[PDB]
Amino acid sequence: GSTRNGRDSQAKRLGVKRYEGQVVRAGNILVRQRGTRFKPGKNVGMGRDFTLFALVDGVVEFQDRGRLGRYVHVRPL
Amino acid sequence: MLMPRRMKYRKQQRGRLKGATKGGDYVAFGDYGLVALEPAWITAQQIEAARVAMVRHFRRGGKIFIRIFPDKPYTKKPLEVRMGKGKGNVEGYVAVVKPGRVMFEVAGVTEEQAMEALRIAGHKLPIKTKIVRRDAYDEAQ
Amino acid sequence: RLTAYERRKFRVRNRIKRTGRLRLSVFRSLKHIYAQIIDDEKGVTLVSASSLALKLKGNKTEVARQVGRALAEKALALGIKQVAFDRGPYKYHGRVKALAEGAREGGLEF
Amino acid sequence: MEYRLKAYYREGEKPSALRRAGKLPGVMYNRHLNRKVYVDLVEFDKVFRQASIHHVIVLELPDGQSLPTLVRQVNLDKRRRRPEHVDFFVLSDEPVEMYVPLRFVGTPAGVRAGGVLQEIHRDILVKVSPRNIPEFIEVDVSGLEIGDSLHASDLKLPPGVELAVSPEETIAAVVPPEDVEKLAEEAAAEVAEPEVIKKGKEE
RNA sequence: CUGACUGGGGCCUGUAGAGCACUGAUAGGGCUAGGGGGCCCACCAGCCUACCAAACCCUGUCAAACUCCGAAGGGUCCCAGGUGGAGCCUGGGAGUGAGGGCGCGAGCGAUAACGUCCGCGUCCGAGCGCGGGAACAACCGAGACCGCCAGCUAAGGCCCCCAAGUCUGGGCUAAGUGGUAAAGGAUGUGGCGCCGCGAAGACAGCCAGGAGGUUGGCUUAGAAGCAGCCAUCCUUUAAAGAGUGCGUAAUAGCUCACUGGUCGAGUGGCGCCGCGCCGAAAAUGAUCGGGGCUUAAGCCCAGCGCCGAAGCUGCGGGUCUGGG
RNA sequence: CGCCUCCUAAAAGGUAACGGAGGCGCCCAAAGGUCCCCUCAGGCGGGACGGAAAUCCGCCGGAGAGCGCAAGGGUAGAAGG
RNA sequence: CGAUCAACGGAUAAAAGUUACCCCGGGGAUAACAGGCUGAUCUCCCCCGAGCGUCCACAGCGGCGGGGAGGUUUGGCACCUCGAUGUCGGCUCGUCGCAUCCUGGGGCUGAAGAAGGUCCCAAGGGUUGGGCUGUUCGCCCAUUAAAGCGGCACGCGAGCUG
RNA sequence: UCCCCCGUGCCCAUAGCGGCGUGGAACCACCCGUUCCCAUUCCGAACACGGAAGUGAAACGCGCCAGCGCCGAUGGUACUGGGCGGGCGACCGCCUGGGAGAGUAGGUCGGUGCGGGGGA
Ligand SMILES: CC(=O)[C@H]1O[C@@H](OC2=CCC(/C=C(\C)C(=O)N[C@@H]3[C@H](O)[C@@H](O)[C@H]4OCO[C@H]4[C@@H]3O)=CC2=O)[C@@H](O)[C@@H]1O
Ligand SMILES: NC(=[NH2+])NCCC[C@H](N)C(=O)O
Ligand SMILES: [Mg+2]
Ligand SMILES: [Mg+2]
Ligand SMILES: [Mg+2]
Ligand SMILES: [Mg+2]
Ligand SMILES: [Mg+2]
Ligand SMILES: [Mg+2]
Ligand SMILES: [Mg+2]
Ligand SMILES: [Mg+2]
Ligand SMILES: [Mg+2]
Ligand SMILES: [Mg+2]
Ligand SMILES: [Mg+2]
Ligand SMILES: [Mg+2]
Ligand SMILES: [Mg+2]
Ligand SMILES: [Mg+2]
Ligand SMILES: [Mg+2]
Ligand SMILES: [Mg+2]
Ligand SMILES: [Mg+2]
Ligand SMILES: [Mg+2]
Ligand SMILES: [Mg+2]
Ligand SMILES: [Mg+2]
Ligand SMILES: [Mg+2]
Ligand SMILES: [Mg+2]
Ligand SMILES: [Mg+2]
Ligand SMILES: [Mg+2]
Ligand SMILES: [Mg+2]
Ligand SMILES: [Mg+2]
Ligand SMILES: [Mg+2]
Ligand SMILES: [Mg+2]
Ligand SMILES: [Mg+2]
Ligand SMILES: [Mg+2]
Ligand SMILES: [Mg+2]
Ligand SMILES: [Mg+2]
Ligand SMILES: [Mg+2]
Ligand SMILES: [Mg+2]
Ligand SMILES: [Mg+2]
Ligand SMILES: [Mg+2]
Ligand SMILES: [Mg+2]
Ligand SMILES: [Mg+2]
Ligand SMILES: [Mg+2]
Ligand SMILES: [Mg+2]
Ligand SMILES: [Mg+2]
Ligand SMILES: [Mg+2]
Ligand SMILES: [Mg+2]
Ligand SMILES: [Mg+2]
Ligand SMILES: [Mg+2]
Ligand SMILES: [Mg+2]
Ligand SMILES: [Mg+2]
Ligand SMILES: [Mg+2]
Ligand SMILES: [Mg+2]
Ligand SMILES: [Mg+2]
Ligand SMILES: [Mg+2]
Ligand SMILES: [Mg+2]
Ligand SMILES: [Mg+2]
Ligand SMILES: [Mg+2]
Ligand SMILES: [Mg+2]
Ligand SMILES: [Mg+2]
Ligand SMILES: [Mg+2]
Ligand SMILES: [Mg+2]
Ligand SMILES: [Mg+2]
Ligand SMILES: [Mg+2]
Ligand SMILES: [Mg+2]
Ligand SMILES: [Mg+2]
Ligand SMILES: [Mg+2]
Ligand SMILES: [Mg+2]
Ligand SMILES: [Mg+2]
Ligand SMILES: [Mg+2]
Ligand SMILES: [Mg+2]
Ligand SMILES: [Mg+2]
Ligand SMILES: [Mg+2]
Ligand SMILES: [Mg+2]
Ligand SMILES: [Mg+2]
Ligand SMILES: [Mg+2]
Ligand SMILES: [Mg+2]
Ligand SMILES: [Mg+2]
Ligand SMILES: [Mg+2]
Ligand SMILES: [Mg+2]
Ligand SMILES: [Mg+2]
Ligand SMILES: [Mg+2]
Ligand SMILES: [Mg+2]
Ligand SMILES: [Mg+2]
Ligand SMILES: [Mg+2]
Ligand SMILES: [Mg+2]
Ligand SMILES: [Mg+2]
Ligand SMILES: [Mg+2]
Ligand SMILES: [Mg+2]
Ligand SMILES: [Mg+2]
Ligand SMILES: [Mg+2]
Ligand SMILES: [Mg+2]
Ligand SMILES: [Mg+2]
Ligand SMILES: [Mg+2]
Ligand SMILES: [Mg+2]
Ligand SMILES: [Mg+2]
Ligand SMILES: [Mg+2]
Ligand SMILES: [Mg+2]
Ligand SMILES: [Mg+2]
Ligand SMILES: [Mg+2]
Ligand SMILES: [Mg+2]
Ligand SMILES: [Mg+2]
Ligand SMILES: [Mg+2]
Ligand SMILES: [Mg+2]
Ligand SMILES: [Mg+2]
Ligand SMILES: [Mg+2]
Ligand SMILES: [Mg+2]
Ligand SMILES: [Mg+2]
Ligand SMILES: [Mg+2]
Ligand SMILES: [Mg+2]
Ligand SMILES: [Mg+2]
Ligand SMILES: [Mg+2]
Ligand SMILES: [Mg+2]
Ligand SMILES: [Mg+2]
Ligand SMILES: [Mg+2]
Ligand SMILES: [Mg+2]
Ligand SMILES: [Mg+2]
Ligand SMILES: [Mg+2]
Ligand SMILES: [Mg+2]
Ligand SMILES: [Mg+2]
Ligand SMILES: [Mg+2]
Ligand SMILES: [Mg+2]
Ligand SMILES: [Mg+2]
Ligand SMILES: [Mg+2]
Ligand SMILES: [Mg+2]
Ligand SMILES: [Mg+2]
Ligand SMILES: [Mg+2]
Ligand SMILES: [Mg+2]
Ligand SMILES: [Mg+2]
Ligand SMILES: [Mg+2]
Ligand SMILES: [Mg+2]
Ligand SMILES: [Mg+2]
Ligand SMILES: [Mg+2]
Ligand SMILES: [Mg+2]
Ligand SMILES: [Mg+2]
Ligand SMILES: [Mg+2]
Ligand SMILES: [Mg+2]
Ligand SMILES: [Mg+2]
Ligand SMILES: [Mg+2]
Ligand SMILES: [Mg+2]
Ligand SMILES: [Mg+2]
Ligand SMILES: [Mg+2]
Ligand SMILES: [Mg+2]
Ligand SMILES: [Mg+2]
Ligand SMILES: [Mg+2]
Ligand SMILES: [Mg+2]
Ligand SMILES: [Mg+2]
Ligand SMILES: [Mg+2]
Ligand SMILES: [Mg+2]
Ligand SMILES: [Mg+2]
Ligand SMILES: [Mg+2]
Ligand SMILES: [Mg+2]
Ligand SMILES: [Mg+2]
Ligand SMILES: [Mg+2]
Ligand SMILES: [Mg+2]
Ligand SMILES: [Mg+2]
Ligand SMILES: [Mg+2]
Ligand SMILES: [Mg+2]
Ligand SMILES: [Mg+2]
Ligand SMILES: [Mg+2]
Ligand SMILES: [Mg+2]
Ligand SMILES: [Mg+2]
Ligand SMILES: [Mg+2]
Ligand SMILES: [Mg+2]
Ligand SMILES: [Mg+2]
Ligand SMILES: [Mg+2]
Ligand SMILES: [Mg+2]
Ligand SMILES: [Mg+2]
Ligand SMILES: [Mg+2]
Ligand SMILES: [Mg+2]
Ligand SMILES: [Mg+2]
Ligand SMILES: [Mg+2]
Ligand SMILES: [Mg+2]
Ligand SMILES: [Mg+2]
Ligand SMILES: [Mg+2]
Ligand SMILES: [Mg+2]
Ligand SMILES: [Mg+2]
Ligand SMILES: [Mg+2]
Ligand SMILES: [Mg+2]
Ligand SMILES: [Mg+2]
Ligand SMILES: [Mg+2]
Ligand SMILES: [Mg+2]
Ligand SMILES: [Mg+2]
Ligand SMILES: [Mg+2]
Ligand SMILES: [Mg+2]
Ligand SMILES: [Mg+2]
Ligand SMILES: [Mg+2]
Ligand SMILES: [Mg+2]
Ligand SMILES: [Mg+2]
Ligand SMILES: [Mg+2]
Ligand SMILES: [Mg+2]
Ligand SMILES: [Mg+2]
Ligand SMILES: [Mg+2]
Ligand SMILES: [Mg+2]
Ligand SMILES: [Mg+2]
Ligand SMILES: [Mg+2]
Ligand SMILES: [Mg+2]
Ligand SMILES: [Mg+2]
Ligand SMILES: [Mg+2]
Ligand SMILES: [Mg+2]
Ligand SMILES: [Mg+2]
Ligand SMILES: [Mg+2]
Ligand SMILES: [Mg+2]
Ligand SMILES: [Mg+2]
Ligand SMILES: [Mg+2]
Ligand SMILES: [Mg+2]
Ligand SMILES: [Mg+2]
Ligand SMILES: [Mg+2]
Ligand SMILES: [Mg+2]
Ligand SMILES: [Mg+2]
Ligand SMILES: [Mg+2]
Ligand SMILES: [Mg+2]
Ligand SMILES: [Mg+2]
Ligand SMILES: [Mg+2]
Ligand SMILES: [Mg+2]
Ligand SMILES: [Mg+2]
Ligand SMILES: [Mg+2]
Ligand SMILES: [Mg+2]
Ligand SMILES: [Mg+2]
Ligand SMILES: [Mg+2]
Ligand SMILES: [Mg+2]
Ligand SMILES: [Mg+2]
Ligand SMILES: [Mg+2]
Ligand SMILES: [Mg+2]
Ligand SMILES: [Mg+2]
Ligand SMILES: [Mg+2]
Ligand SMILES: [Mg+2]
Ligand SMILES: [Mg+2]
Ligand SMILES: [Mg+2]
Ligand SMILES: [Mg+2]
Ligand SMILES: [Mg+2]
Ligand SMILES: [Mg+2]
Ligand SMILES: [Mg+2]
Ligand SMILES: [Mg+2]
Ligand SMILES: [Mg+2]
Ligand SMILES: [Mg+2]
Ligand SMILES: [Mg+2]
Ligand SMILES: [Mg+2]
Ligand SMILES: [Mg+2]
Ligand SMILES: [Mg+2]
Repeated sequence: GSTRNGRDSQAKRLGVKRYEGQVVRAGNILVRQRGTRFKPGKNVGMGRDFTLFALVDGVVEFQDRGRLGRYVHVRPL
Repeated sequence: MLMPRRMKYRKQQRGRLKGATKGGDYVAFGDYGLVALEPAWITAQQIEAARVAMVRHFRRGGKIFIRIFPDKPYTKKPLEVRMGKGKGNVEGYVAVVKPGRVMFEVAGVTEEQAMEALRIAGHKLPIKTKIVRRDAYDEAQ
Repeated sequence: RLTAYERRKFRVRNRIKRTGRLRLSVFRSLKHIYAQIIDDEKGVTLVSASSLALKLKGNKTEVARQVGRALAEKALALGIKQVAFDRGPYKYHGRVKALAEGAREGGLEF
Repeated sequence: MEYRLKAYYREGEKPSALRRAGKLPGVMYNRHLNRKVYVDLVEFDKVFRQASIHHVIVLELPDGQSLPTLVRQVNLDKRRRRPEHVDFFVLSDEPVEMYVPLRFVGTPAGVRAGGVLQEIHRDILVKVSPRNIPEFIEVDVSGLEIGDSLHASDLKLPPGVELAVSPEETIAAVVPPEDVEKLAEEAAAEVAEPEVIKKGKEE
């Protein structure tokens, strides 16, 4: 009587970090994600681990472009 | 007797039994059906008992449709062990069944034969049942 | 099902538009060469130049160069200086190259 | 034949109130109209068991209209096994897809041999004119043994009616009977335990 | 003035449900590779399959680690309401880091535990203070500053113990059911639907008849309608199944479906709903809390009144906080 | 007994049990940077040795292949060659 | 740069056993007894009617399956008791339940009679002596109307034994 | 400001597959060549250059067709936030607000911005 399971890894706290309409500053992280569930749009960069982050001060805007994917933009103020 | 030929996972969590049946609620093949009136995990042994009792009543003739399949592995710990030390071992297989499911249908047989075979079959099951005949409501689904 | 032609065009152009410059798009037919400077933010063309619109003459490479100078002269007049070159499906070479070299002679900045 | 059924109009009455007053909620539609109706449940049941989705039901609306319909859909309370709602599809002069009963004439030779006639299809989907609905479509099954079959390609269709299913769709089969002589084989039968699909490095 | 909570607006989500398009499962049928088996061949082919059966399709389904779908909600930001023993910032002092019951959602367990492990909520803990629940931390009612021989209510109650109705109207139950249980069984009772069969005389009772092929066919060791089958066909008729049940080792015999006469109006079979009956055996003396209750003092539906707490109100007082 | 992936996990995040399943303790001098070009698996048909599958040709085939290794997410308008 | 400091936030640079010769501080925060909750297992009773019984499902039986009751078994759990709730068996003394061993009353029988079988009612009384073993139990000897089975902290050690 | 074509975007299949039909003046393509620039793990197929005899066969564009694919109500239901009841339980109901998925009726052989060449 013994279990060969019992393992699991720490949760990674993924997901969107700033929702549409939120005021962000340049460098603010907007999305933590595995792969390109969201794609960087206007004024949004993407780091080696697919993290989306704002390139300028402004306002977050989401856009669903169908087969082109979902995008995150930052509209400057 | 009935059980999956293969499976992705050896053991399933238990789940719930709320609600009317999800589908299988109309007669689809034969002339008469046996409908579940209450929820249960019907075992494979019970399905086979209901089946054998129906072919035994018919002796030679008719056709039995079994419309439930036991794909759910049933687990039990070895006798006298304490709680813990992992999930029990698979000891059998059950078909989840909720009120309104047509478990069995029969065809190619007289009304008296079907009413009686389905009645005996019902006595082998751990739930209340009801015998039904194909309607236009069935045909419209 | 996309062609190697369409993938090439999508590939080089996605990279261009990511930089956010007004893009110098070049279409090369068997006979002619065409250019237009496009604002992808508004989806609007700012200025054009064609061998067909200029009814230009002989050698395709020397024609392409001259429509490049032609696009530049009209571009600077509107205030356009910096631009990103969009070879689309074509190699940076020959007629396309000539049009690029002709646009640079007119002071288009790229 | 051709049946008649009184219907009535409804607006804001909650369906549960109508059903507790013994009325059956329904809807009435085609490309031109869409109206919320109800029919007396006891009366509707008398017609529907005769006229299935096969035969025309003419609704006598209280405004004096009389519309010819097919029942397009019957929603059943899965628990109580009772109708809870009806779609009446109001017919036009144009053709229509619909289900025509099958009549299995003849006794199969396999059925004489001990077999069972499995009536896989009891109706058949068909484009036809409303002025043109046959009462049924006869099929000869007297030549089927165990285990032969018939398909919708073998269907002799009356005038003006055309298949709306793949002619390879099977419609009847004569299968072997249940047999006690099989039981002992099946009792002493052995079934090796289920295989679990291998995961990880083991695949 | 930023708070909990709330209104509007935007964005994020993959559960409930459902579905089968993916990953797997899956019964049957169709179609059809490959096998099995059967004819026919070793001259290498060919055909037959009520055999196992891949792929595909059709019908019908299943899944925490499946999803073509997908809510209610939840989270977050903005604008607004919100002045609260709200919120934010800095610092002083802690205690706690054994929880527990209950409701809902899961896992484990056995669709066990006053079981166990998380989640949301709640109460007890610390409200073993108060009313109800016979008694009883956490169920229902309700947050006890003090005093009153004043008033209104809450849950729960109003025949007596016991404060207030032996209150009113309609129905059900006869089991003391109410006042602990299941498959299942039943001419219990009441209310509904649905067939039929009947004054072209039904059902019940009484009255006859119920018959030749036929001691029949698989058949011998009996199988003669009624030990199992691969059968139900005639004939004389008002009517009659080579047969419902009983009987024989066989036979016969009774008697059914069955037709005629007799009376003279109902009769047989279903299905559904309400309330009851059985199924119901455990250990000191019994009992619904007791007494006792039957057009209830039980149950269902609809009402009017009252009783009922430390809740609320009236009156008087204390203290702290805020405002004068 | 630390670490990773999925589920349990109640559609934000997080969430336990000696609950259900798998993996890591490496590797790559290119398997890294950039520029340029290219597009799969699979099915059918055709082709010496050559086969279910070697390599060739044609047609269909949006992604079921591939991406060093678990699982998941992502991905050809490339992260694949 | 040197960590399977992998017990992976890593006590030392450096470490295994035994105690029935044991001791202290604590815990009913946690086991062994008994109780409790539960009832898987256990014991008993039913439903279904395959099939047995020459014939005949139900005299006596009851495939495969299905529903319960009890709380005497083995356990699960860890709720009072670890500033102590003494344990098996016997003896003594009873008392209760009834799923009845006998005696009384019955129905069915594949009941001729006699003797049985099976079920129902019934707890008033009764239910032996001995060999073996610590035994409970069980086997055996000789009888008997019968040699019942369970509960009472596996009844009873401020009653005895040990 | 209308019709055709050529570039280039946006919506993200109501835009796709398939079948048929259509167009070469213009434009586009195939085409004619491989000297030259450049090119093939072989091949001027591709990429590329110089051309202008031909053909709209291929491709592209533009039409028509609903067999497939795609979209898809209304109505009803499942489920449910909040509020209540019932059952020993497995579970079952009521109120209020919200409300699918499947399926049915039906829809669809695209719509639109900007520039350029041509036509009226
Ligand atoms: C005695 C004490 O000092 C304290 O302990 C508590 O009591 C008890 C503790 C343990 C106990 C029984 C144990 C350990 C046992 O293992 N018992 C089994 C079996 O169950 C038993 O019946 C016998 O079977 C044959 O041999 C025995 C067999 O060893 C009995 C007690 O009464 C407490 O109340 C007392 O104060
Ligand atoms: N409005 C709601 N959220 N209803 C929830 C329904 C759940 C409840 N148990 C019922 O079946 O009625
Ligand atoms: Mg292990
Ligand atoms: Mg685990
Ligand atoms: Mg670990
Ligand atoms: Mg974590
Ligand atoms: Mg965790
Ligand atoms: Mg995780
Ligand atoms: Mg997110
Ligand atoms: Mg980077
Ligand atoms: Mg990277
Ligand atoms: Mg927007
Ligand atoms: Mg934007
Ligand atoms: Mg569970
Ligand atoms: Mg079970
Ligand atoms: Mg289990
Ligand atoms: Mg143990
Ligand atoms: Mg476990
Ligand atoms: Mg288990
Ligand atoms: Mg089992
Ligand atoms: Mg079901
Ligand atoms: Mg049953
Ligand atoms: Mg369906
Ligand atoms: Mg009805
Ligand atoms: Mg404010
Ligand atoms: Mg705020
Ligand atoms: Mg706020
Ligand atoms: Mg709000
Ligand atoms: Mg679900
Ligand atoms: Mg599937
Ligand atoms: Mg489908
Ligand atoms: Mg499920
Ligand atoms: Mg499902
Ligand atoms: Mg899941
Ligand atoms: Mg799911
Ligand atoms: Mg949808
Ligand atoms: Mg929302
Ligand atoms: Mg959540
Ligand atoms: Mg919200
Ligand atoms: Mg919040
Ligand atoms: Mg919001
Ligand atoms: Mg405000
Ligand atoms: Mg406070
Ligand atoms: Mg506070
Ligand atoms: Mg303040
Ligand atoms: Mg402080
Ligand atoms: Mg202080
Ligand atoms: Mg201090
Ligand atoms: Mg502490
Ligand atoms: Mg501390
Ligand atoms: Mg601690
Ligand atoms: Mg703790
Ligand atoms: Mg604790
Ligand atoms: Mg806790
Ligand atoms: Mg704990
Ligand atoms: Mg709880
Ligand atoms: Mg809880
Ligand atoms: Mg509840
Ligand atoms: Mg529940
Ligand atoms: Mg729960
Ligand atoms: Mg869970
Ligand atoms: Mg149970
Ligand atoms: Mg607990
Ligand atoms: Mg519990
Ligand atoms: Mg639990
Ligand atoms: Mg709690
Ligand atoms: Mg405490
Ligand atoms: Mg309280
Ligand atoms: Mg409190
Ligand atoms: Mg209290
Ligand atoms: Mg208390
Ligand atoms: Mg008190
Ligand atoms: Mg109290
Ligand atoms: Mg009280
Ligand atoms: Mg009291
Ligand atoms: Mg209490
Ligand atoms: Mg308590
Ligand atoms: Mg107070
Ligand atoms: Mg009052
Ligand atoms: Mg009240
Ligand atoms: Mg009282
Ligand atoms: Mg009084
Ligand atoms: Mg009253
Ligand atoms: Mg009265
Ligand atoms: Mg009684
Ligand atoms: Mg009573
Ligand atoms: Mg009683
Ligand atoms: Mg009952
Ligand atoms: Mg019952
Ligand atoms: Mg009755
Ligand atoms: Mg009744
Ligand atoms: Mg015979
Ligand atoms: Mg005779
Ligand atoms: Mg009883
Ligand atoms: Mg009354
Ligand atoms: Mg009072
Ligand atoms: Mg008072
Ligand atoms: Mg007060
Ligand atoms: Mg005062
Ligand atoms: Mg104060
Ligand atoms: Mg850590
Ligand atoms: Mg999670
Ligand atoms: Mg989750
Ligand atoms: Mg989550
Ligand atoms: Mg966080
Ligand atoms: Mg462990
Ligand atoms: Mg490992
Ligand atoms: Mg290289
Ligand atoms: Mg290929
Ligand atoms: Mg080949
Ligand atoms: Mg060859
Ligand atoms: Mg080959
Ligand atoms: Mg892949
Ligand atoms: Mg691997
Ligand atoms: Mg070192
Ligand atoms: Mg390890
Ligand atoms: Mg450590
Ligand atoms: Mg160490
Ligand atoms: Mg480490
Ligand atoms: Mg150290
Ligand atoms: Mg050290
Ligand atoms: Mg050292
Ligand atoms: Mg050491
Ligand atoms: Mg050490
Ligand atoms: Mg030592
Ligand atoms: Mg010793
Ligand atoms: Mg020793
Ligand atoms: Mg010694
Ligand atoms: Mg000594
Ligand atoms: Mg000593
Ligand atoms: Mg010694
Ligand atoms: Mg010592
Ligand atoms: Mg000590
Ligand atoms: Mg100490
Ligand atoms: Mg001590
Ligand atoms: Mg204890
Ligand atoms: Mg501890
Ligand atoms: Mg203990
Ligand atoms: Mg203990
Ligand atoms: Mg113990
Ligand atoms: Mg123990
Ligand atoms: Mg023990
Ligand atoms: Mg004890
Ligand atoms: Mg114990
Ligand atoms: Mg005790
Ligand atoms: Mg006790
Ligand atoms: Mg208990
Ligand atoms: Mg029990
Ligand atoms: Mg029990
Ligand atoms: Mg048991
Ligand atoms: Mg019983
Ligand atoms: Mg029986
Ligand atoms: Mg026999
Ligand atoms: Mg007999
Ligand atoms: Mg028999
Ligand atoms: Mg019996
Ligand atoms: Mg048995
Ligand atoms: Mg059971
Ligand atoms: Mg049992
Ligand atoms: Mg006990
Ligand atoms: Mg006990
Ligand atoms: Mg235990
Ligand atoms: Mg115990
Ligand atoms: Mg234990
Ligand atoms: Mg304990
Ligand atoms: Mg304890
Ligand atoms: Mg505990
Ligand atoms: Mg103790
Ligand atoms: Mg003391
Ligand atoms: Mg003491
Ligand atoms: Mg003491
Ligand atoms: Mg013992
Ligand atoms: Mg005794
Ligand atoms: Mg008795
Ligand atoms: Mg006696
Ligand atoms: Mg006697
Ligand atoms: Mg006698
Ligand atoms: Mg005798
Ligand atoms: Mg005798
Ligand atoms: Mg007797
Ligand atoms: Mg009896
Ligand atoms: Mg009796
Ligand atoms: Mg007695
Ligand atoms: Mg006595
Ligand atoms: Mg006695
Ligand atoms: Mg002696
Ligand atoms: Mg002696
Ligand atoms: Mg002795
Ligand atoms: Mg002895
Ligand atoms: Mg001795
Ligand atoms: Mg012994
Ligand atoms: Mg022996
Ligand atoms: Mg004697
Ligand atoms: Mg005797
Ligand atoms: Mg003796
Ligand atoms: Mg005892
Ligand atoms: Mg005991
Ligand atoms: Mg014991
Ligand atoms: Mg004792
Ligand atoms: Mg004893
Ligand atoms: Mg004692
Ligand atoms: Mg002593
Ligand atoms: Mg003793
Ligand atoms: Mg004593
Ligand atoms: Mg004592
Ligand atoms: Mg004493
Ligand atoms: Mg004592
Ligand atoms: Mg002694
Ligand atoms: Mg001794
Ligand atoms: Mg265009
Ligand atoms: Mg635009
Ligand atoms: Mg086309
Ligand atoms: Mg043409
Ligand atoms: Mg064309
Ligand atoms: Mg031309
Ligand atoms: Mg021409
Ligand atoms: Mg050369
Ligand atoms: Mg040259
Ligand atoms: Mg060439
Ligand atoms: Mg070319
Ligand atoms: Mg030329
Ligand atoms: Mg053409
Ligand atoms: Mg092209
Ligand atoms: Mg059209
Ligand atoms: Mg959509
Ligand atoms: Mg739809
Ligand atoms: Mg709707
Ligand atoms: Mg609710
Ligand atoms: Mg509901
Ligand atoms: Mg609602
Ligand atoms: Mg609503
Ligand atoms: Mg939904
Ligand atoms: Mg929909
Ligand atoms: Mg289309
Ligand atoms: Mg366009
Ligand atoms: Mg344009
Ligand atoms: Mg234009
Ligand atoms: Mg124009």
